[PDB]
Amino acid sequence: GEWFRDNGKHALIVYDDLSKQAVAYRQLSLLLRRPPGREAYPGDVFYLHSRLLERAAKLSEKEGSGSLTALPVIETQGGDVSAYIPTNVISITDGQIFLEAELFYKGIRPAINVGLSVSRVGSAAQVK
Amino acid sequence: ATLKEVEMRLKSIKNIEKITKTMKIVASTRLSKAEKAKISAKKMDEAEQLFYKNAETKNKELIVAITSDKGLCGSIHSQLAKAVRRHLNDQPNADIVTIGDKIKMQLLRTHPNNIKLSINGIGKDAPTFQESALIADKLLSVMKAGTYPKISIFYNDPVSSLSFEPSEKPIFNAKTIEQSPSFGKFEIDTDANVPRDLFEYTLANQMLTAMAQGYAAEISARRNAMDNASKNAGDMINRYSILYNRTRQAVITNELVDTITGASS
Amino acid sequence: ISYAAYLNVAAQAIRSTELQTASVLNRSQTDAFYTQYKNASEPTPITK
Repeated sequence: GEWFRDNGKHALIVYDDLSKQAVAYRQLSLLLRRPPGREAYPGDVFYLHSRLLERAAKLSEKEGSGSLTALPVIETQGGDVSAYIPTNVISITDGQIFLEAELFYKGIRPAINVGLSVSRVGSAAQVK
Repeated sequence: ATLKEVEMRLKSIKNIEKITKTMKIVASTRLSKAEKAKISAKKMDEAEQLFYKNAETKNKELIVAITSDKGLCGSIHSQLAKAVRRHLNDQPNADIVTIGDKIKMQLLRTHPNNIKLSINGIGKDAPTFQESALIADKLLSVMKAGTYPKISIFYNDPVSSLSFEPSEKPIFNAKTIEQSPSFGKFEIDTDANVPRDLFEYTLANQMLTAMAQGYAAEISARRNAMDNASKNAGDMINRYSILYNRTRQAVITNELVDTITGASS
Repeated sequence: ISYAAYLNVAAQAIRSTELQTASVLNRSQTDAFYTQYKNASEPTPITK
């Protein structure tokens, strides 16, 4: 994706999904015998994602105004947004789209929870 | 699922349960007040109503439906509206006046054009003659009540504290009082319209009698309603507390495992 | 003024410091409001 960003074009990247990536990263670590942290993940499982998603950016003019936009996906269990890895990534990104099964079945699709959903960039990146 | 979730749900019901039970004693208390309003209006019901039996009074129709503004009282408004509806087939061209919002809501979902006046903010204190009389004053004025050949009062009749009975009773206008079979059994002074007064007084009175019984019927239903709410609310609390304790114990074990795994290396 | 209303005035003058209990006062006060209904919408709410 960065090739496009670096060379004055625009790329969107979708990481589907980072829940599963962390699980893999844990496997590596455990078998390498790196002493685990919370829920058996590596101590730096936040850094795993934080450095990844920091690479999505809008570059300056001196760098040709190219951009990489990230839509990472995260899976919760039983609506537990308060879970470990969900909490990490929420604190990384610039806003969240929150989908609810309860809304899916009331007919609301996309099942977006407006109350909980934000996009911090706000009306700076919305058509006037 | 999570202790934090189960903590709030358990504590939420723990309140609903204490709520419904506080509203079940507030009901029981208000019930001593209720019979002092029922009996004292059922006795004024023998005396007021007896004239009409002896005079043998009989008879576009005006329906007055009576319940209240407040829910949490079983099927009080549901089946009363069902009695009015059942009656409303036999004459769909009736004009409805609603005393209470809950009953207004019920009949507005089914007969919105028939409703011409709604009396509000009722269910709070016990019914008084002032409300009774001022509603009556509105019917006579705005609804032009005196001109309908038929007036009906629907209200709940409290047979006991365990169940009630949706009821009906008629209010006779001046014309009908005058022309009754045995109206000339009484030495009535033919002068200053007595049938007029007797009608407009009975219009307030039998409304109050109705409200006073409907009230009593509601308070005894709300009590029984809260009584089961508290029973279920309390039974749920047991199942959730049990769930809590599992989830508490599980949180201790799982933290202890992480810590043991971490030290293992 | 209807005959019931006429009787209220007299009954509530028969009221209007002691012997003037709680349920006595609260018989001289009504929280009720009337709202007329047509076609249903209404003719804006008013005290009784």
